[PDB]
Amino acid sequence: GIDPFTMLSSGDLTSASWELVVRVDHANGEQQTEITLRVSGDLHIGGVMLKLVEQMNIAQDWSDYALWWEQKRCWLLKTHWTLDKCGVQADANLLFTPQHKM
Repeated sequence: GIDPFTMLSSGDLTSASWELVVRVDHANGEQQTEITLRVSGDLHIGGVMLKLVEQMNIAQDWSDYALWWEQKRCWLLKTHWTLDKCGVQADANLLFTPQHKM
């Protein structure tokens, strides 16, 4: 037997990797950067956050950066959670903007 449907664990691996467009909204209002990362869903938010910074590679202080979900109006602060766990997939637009610390 052995089926990939029974309550996970022996079902889904990571084959489902979809490209997510993240629009980087720079907190200075200088420019927006459209970065496309192909994620496997099992990628946790914190990892995506790091990849954005690496993609632009800009010499400015990202005092406090995170993801802004446009279609839900919410800040991704569940970095310990995955994309699939949060519920954010390629069907949604994702904005990367610094919450600019306190």
